[PDB]
Amino acid sequence: FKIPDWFLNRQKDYKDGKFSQVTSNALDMKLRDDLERLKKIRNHRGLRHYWGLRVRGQHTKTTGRRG
Amino acid sequence: KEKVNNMVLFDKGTYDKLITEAPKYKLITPSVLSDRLRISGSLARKAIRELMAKGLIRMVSAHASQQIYTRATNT
Amino acid sequence: WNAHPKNYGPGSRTCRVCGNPHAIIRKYGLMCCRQCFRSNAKEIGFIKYR
Amino acid sequence: MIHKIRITLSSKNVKNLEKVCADLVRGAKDKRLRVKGPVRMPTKVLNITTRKSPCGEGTNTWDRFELRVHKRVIDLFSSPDVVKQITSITIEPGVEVEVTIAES
Amino acid sequence: KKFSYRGVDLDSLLDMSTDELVKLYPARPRRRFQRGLKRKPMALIKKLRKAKREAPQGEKPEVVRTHLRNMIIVPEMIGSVIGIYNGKTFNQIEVKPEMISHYLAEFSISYKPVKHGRPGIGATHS
RNA sequence: UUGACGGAAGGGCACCACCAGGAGUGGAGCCUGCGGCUUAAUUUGACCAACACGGGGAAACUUACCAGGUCCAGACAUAGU
RNA sequence: AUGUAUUCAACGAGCUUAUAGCCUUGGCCGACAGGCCCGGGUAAUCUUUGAAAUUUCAUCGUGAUGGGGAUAGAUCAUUGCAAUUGUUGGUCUUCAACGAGGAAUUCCUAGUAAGCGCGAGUCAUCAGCUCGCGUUGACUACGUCCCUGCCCUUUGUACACACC
RNA sequence: AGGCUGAUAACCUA
Ligand SMILES: [K+]
Ligand SMILES: [K+]
Ligand SMILES: [K+]
Ligand SMILES: [K+]
Ligand SMILES: [Mg+2]
Ligand SMILES: [Mg+2]
Ligand SMILES: [Mg+2]
Ligand SMILES: [Mg+2]
Ligand SMILES: [Mg+2]
Ligand SMILES: [Mg+2]
Ligand SMILES: [Mg+2]
Ligand SMILES: [Mg+2]
Ligand SMILES: [Mg+2]
Ligand SMILES: [Mg+2]
Ligand SMILES: [Mg+2]
Ligand SMILES: [Mg+2]
Ligand SMILES: [Mg+2]
Ligand SMILES: [Mg+2]
Ligand SMILES: [Mg+2]
Ligand SMILES: [Zn+2]
Repeated sequence: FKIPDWFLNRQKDYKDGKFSQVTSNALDMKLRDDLERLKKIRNHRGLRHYWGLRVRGQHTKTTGRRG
Repeated sequence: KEKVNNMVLFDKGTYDKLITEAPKYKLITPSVLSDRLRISGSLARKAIRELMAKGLIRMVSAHASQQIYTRATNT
Repeated sequence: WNAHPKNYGPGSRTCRVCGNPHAIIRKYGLMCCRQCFRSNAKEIGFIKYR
Repeated sequence: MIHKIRITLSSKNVKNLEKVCADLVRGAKDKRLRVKGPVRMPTKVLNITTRKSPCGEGTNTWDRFELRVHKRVIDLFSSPDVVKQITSITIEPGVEVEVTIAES
Repeated sequence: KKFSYRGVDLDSLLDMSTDELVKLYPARPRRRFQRGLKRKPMALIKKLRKAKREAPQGEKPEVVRTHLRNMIIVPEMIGSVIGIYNGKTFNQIEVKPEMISHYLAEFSISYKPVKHGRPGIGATHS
């Protein structure tokens, strides 16, 4: 339908390289595969996902206290 | 605190009530109709336009935030 | 020796009077730290009116 | 033969600046030259605001330092040599005289 | 279920040119290579693949230690053993195909994860 | 005797006091500073009149901290090889 | 709130010209971010023909909802020698608490409070900060010593490190 | 745990 590539929530997929709009469970599976890939290679971002910590460089001393 | 259940489209019963009772109101606004007829404000805005087209109600004030209408003929 | 680039950032600039790198006033090309400027303000021509 | 010569004066001292401007206008009115000015440009107020304390302790008080620059522009309709004669007079300290041939 | 990067299989990634590879990488690695590489990154790549040539057939290559933790992992580095300095120690890793386009810094954590002890005096009544 | 102090008195005064009020803050998420905890190190000063303060918004430098490698940028004078 | 239409400030700041290091108009390319080209300005000369709240019309309709935008995925560009422990800026997606806040407590008497944005400092890049600027523009009081303190007098004192 | 106090006790809140 000529919707451009920059308008999609899955641009240049890691495995296939394709552009698509992923919805519902396919979107949930995509998020699961992103984190499993990072955790599998013991990537720093993957490890902080596994530990339940913030991953985008935020200070953690004072905010996000919910435990 | 209960939730209002305002209908988004008229049913035959409520639409007939609008055509008969609403023309007799002294003050007609989207919120007045929305509360009396249990209709959403969005449906009330369209309903007021229909009453204007039918000539059943006349306009008193027009503002994007507040619209004021009244019965075309008094009593 | 001194290989690291010194083209920008606090490490490149220092106070012209004292050589300290902190609180430099770069406005108008003064290049003085805030402490040295206050000491020399009257001589430079700056004055307090209100 | 007759050219519009622009003279620009700058100073921090108003009285000295106004004194030199009067000496030039009055010095040109003696030669019956046409004079445009002095035109007073808006005052430039350089401003440095700085913490008074050399450390960070105490109430945070600030010093507002101001250095005002006053600028005057005088246009003389005459030849460069005549203007060079008028401006050659000794000028008061701190007044910066700048003579240019107006590009018109 | 072989590894593929952007649809390209691992076999083709090795034989691809650098110009072709940068189109597969995300924006940050592409800018890094477009701005060029300095002397130090080049030397590490020279040593990493030199260690592979010295490796007896069927054995992993010897460790190569480096301080370059802003180095980007490229397909040529797959299978290398690298000791990445974290500021104190060289943490050894084996480069895997899923590490492509990541920084070496991302695999050598510079801090110890926090395991909290009991609050000390002065932690409350604040 | 002078001061300071008083749940002593008298007179006067202040939105860093109150009154009449407005906006709030304190509750939520987040930003940032401080403590504590953790750490190779998480440099440090400061506790009304410390705590978006040290103009302190630190990727390098800054940088004082930690793990390592260099360099002499040891004048001058005396003796020695 | 969102989407249109509409429309009015002040303080200020700005370059080594090297192809060009600062503020940048105009033209072109691009959805955006951004890029290319011709230039202006060392400045009441050029940027500066220079804001937002607000005004206006429409949509939404009392539903954590088109309120809120934290957290998170993918991807693009820019600054830099270097961006990972996301520098920042974009695009789509994700869409948490929070329904006005307990004890307690701050500031403020008129172009003030509050709301609204702008410049400057820091600055290669980065503002929720600070210092200024204007725009919109109130309620209440014109008192008192009740609380917290202060000044003067008289008075008591076993205090003088001075009621901690 | 917070608040009140220069601080502790007392007191108040959660
Ligand atoms: K936290
Ligand atoms: K509040
Ligand atoms: K402060
Ligand atoms: K968001
Ligand atoms: Mg961070
Ligand atoms: Mg008063
Ligand atoms: Mg108070
Ligand atoms: Mg009150
Ligand atoms: Mg608020
Ligand atoms: Mg709190
Ligand atoms: Mg709060
Ligand atoms: Mg005081
Ligand atoms: Mg450092
Ligand atoms: Mg260092
Ligand atoms: Mg919204
Ligand atoms: Mg205007
Ligand atoms: Mg929602
Ligand atoms: Mg920073
Ligand atoms: Mg600051
Ligand atoms: Zn200095």
